[PDB]
Amino acid sequence: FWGATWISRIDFDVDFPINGLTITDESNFMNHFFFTDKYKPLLFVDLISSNELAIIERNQKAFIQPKLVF
Amino acid sequence: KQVEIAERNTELWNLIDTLPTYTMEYLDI
Amino acid sequence: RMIVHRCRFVDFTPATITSLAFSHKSNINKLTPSDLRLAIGRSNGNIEIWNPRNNWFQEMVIEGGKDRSIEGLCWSNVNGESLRLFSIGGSTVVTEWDLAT
Amino acid sequence: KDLASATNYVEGNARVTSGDNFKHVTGTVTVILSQALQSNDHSLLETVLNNRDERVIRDTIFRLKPALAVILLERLAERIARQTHRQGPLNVWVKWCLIIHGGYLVSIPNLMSTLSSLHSTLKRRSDLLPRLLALDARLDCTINKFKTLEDDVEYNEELDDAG
Amino acid sequence: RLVVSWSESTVKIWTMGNYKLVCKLTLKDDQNISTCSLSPDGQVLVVGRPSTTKVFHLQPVGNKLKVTKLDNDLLLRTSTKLVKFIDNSKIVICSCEDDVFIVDLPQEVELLEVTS
Amino acid sequence: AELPEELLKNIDQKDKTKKRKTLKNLRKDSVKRGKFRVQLLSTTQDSKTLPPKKESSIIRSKDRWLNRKALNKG
Amino acid sequence: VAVVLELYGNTLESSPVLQELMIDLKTKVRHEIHKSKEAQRIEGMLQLLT
Amino acid sequence: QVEIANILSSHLEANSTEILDDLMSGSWTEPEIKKFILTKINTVDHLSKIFLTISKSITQNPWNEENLLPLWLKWLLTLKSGELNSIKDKHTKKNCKHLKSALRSSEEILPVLLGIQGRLEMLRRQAKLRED
RNA sequence: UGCGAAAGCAGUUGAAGACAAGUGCUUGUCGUUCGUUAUAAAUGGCCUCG
Repeated sequence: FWGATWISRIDFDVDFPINGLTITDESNFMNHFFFTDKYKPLLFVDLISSNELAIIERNQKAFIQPKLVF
Repeated sequence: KQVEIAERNTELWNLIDTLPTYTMEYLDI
Repeated sequence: RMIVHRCRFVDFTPATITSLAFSHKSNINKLTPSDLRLAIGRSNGNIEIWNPRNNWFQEMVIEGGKDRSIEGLCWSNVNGESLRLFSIGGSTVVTEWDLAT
Repeated sequence: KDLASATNYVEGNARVTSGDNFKHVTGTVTVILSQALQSNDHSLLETVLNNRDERVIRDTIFRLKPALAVILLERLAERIARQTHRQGPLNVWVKWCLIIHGGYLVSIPNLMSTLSSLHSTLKRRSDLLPRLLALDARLDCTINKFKTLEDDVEYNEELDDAG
Repeated sequence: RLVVSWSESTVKIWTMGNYKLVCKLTLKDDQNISTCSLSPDGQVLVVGRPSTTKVFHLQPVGNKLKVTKLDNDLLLRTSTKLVKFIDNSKIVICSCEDDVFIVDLPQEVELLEVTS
Repeated sequence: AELPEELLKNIDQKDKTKKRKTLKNLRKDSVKRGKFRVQLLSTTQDSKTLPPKKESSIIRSKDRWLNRKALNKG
Repeated sequence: VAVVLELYGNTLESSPVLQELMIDLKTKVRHEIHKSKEAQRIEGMLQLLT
Repeated sequence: QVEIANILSSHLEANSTEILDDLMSGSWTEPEIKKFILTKINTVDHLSKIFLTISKSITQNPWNEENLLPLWLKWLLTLKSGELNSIKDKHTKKNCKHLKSALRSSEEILPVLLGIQGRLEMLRRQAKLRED
């Protein structure tokens, strides 16, 4: 499993140990474990072979607002 | 001989004062 | 241990955001409507509709065309009617979009 | 001017000076060299100074009349002082003069007053040496470290439809 | 070992053993490409747009891919949001009007109605 | 050294812009015939599927304004 | 020169043009060392006579 | 070469006092010194031990004729300056200051000496001219 | 910090209390104290009267 900035792997044969800027969502919408965030941003992720993984990543002038340094 | 000893010493003294397009990497799981 | 081929020879560049418009008028007293959406105007003709619920997840994309851009967006929300989206493409034209298709 | 305001510093037309300022305290061109020194001809001597051949330098000063040597030393100091980038070539002239006419220079009532410009000039180059070595060492390490360290495949749909 | 990317009616395909852009495809239509699906064998590439759907056969010659546009009228007049390969020959296409059907290179598939 | 006779014998035996301009002609949708100029008619689908092309003079003006020298976008 | 050197080490690595500027800079300072070296020889020589 | 490199590697692990002698081996060459420091000095402790040993010797006799140890010091710092200052041992800092003090004096030695080197040059050359 | 020349020669950078954060324990802080000679970083730059 992977998102724009993260990749994860889960094994479905093992159960896990039990131990602000978004809507509060008070209203209804209608009416074994590997996690990595090292690679980002990700365009596409998939295997080439059993042991080969493809990670595809993304690699204008600006108004000058100087950052004072002393 | 003392010239090069001294000049050699000077260099030592001043000395002591002082992304790829494609990368191949192996993940760990 | 698996081999990672970190590839960056593929370059996909988004278009500049040109316009922004919400589908509902702000009402502090009332709760957030289920149908609230945000329209994103792009310089390459793409209109992206996003949902502010559940962090931000993107619902549906209207694909743009060659030599076509977006300069203005407005929503129409009349009670009992489907949400209607209108856009301006930098020409003597007003376009109404079928959100269904 | 506002009286609260403090007067600013202005150098104006003041004369700057340094504490070392002790003014008030075949193939040879020898004959030209003796000629220009006597007559203070800058153009004539500059041509003589243009020789970069060491063997010429020795032979010319070898035959130069010892009294004329002293004035030559004074003049090289001045020409060095105006243009320091010519330091390298002109030390050679000062060197060969010093060894050959050294015996004469010993039998002179005063040297520092008449050779003050050289001493001041030569002193300045020495004051640079300790700093440049520091620069070289820093400049040494970095290079030391860094010395060690579509149309062919194009498929156009329009042309394909055309043919 | 082919990596295929499509952006603004231009499809570029790369092979990695280290990567070489074996071929690139340029399309007429001003409409941007909605989706591209490649057959498991890789010989058949389907390029989909809302206006039309076009299928192109890819054949390797001298570390390069030769492109031929297989002609099928139904796909050309077919809008496609999503397209996928059942096998090297059969595909499933969902039309912009939500019509799911199978084409062998249309066999419509019944869909449950959704309550309003 | 003298050459091998095989070397001497075998030697003796052995001894886009137009395309681009073509596109523009295909791109050209109007040509002048004598006093006439005839115009090609575009397909109905091309208009219906996508909105009409932007006119440039209206838009290119905005872009230069945002990228003015006095701004010093640099 | 030192400050830029201490400030742009890593940049010098990926920039070949800057490296050559240092190389010729190495040679000239070495000459400037060499020019100075005689000057201390000569000035001491002058001291002998006096 | 390889044998001495392995011997020096073993002694560094063994905390042997013979480290100086291994560094003093005449078989060492400048390309080999680069290869050893880059390839074999992978632990901070080994870097500290070599620096402490070499610095102590130079501090004791900064004017030793043998250029090998100075070569070791100069290459040790250029290639491992980042690792050297990373060392937080107080004794290592103290050893540095001692090495600075001895070498600092040597820099003061040079400018008068260079004059004397010149001052003899004409005496030799002047003597040669008289012979001729 | 002491001495001295400017070069340098010697010697230091401890303990307690309180607060915050993370998880009784760990880390960091102090418009708190006792004792010893003892990086920064809120986009934030200087008027006008010819």
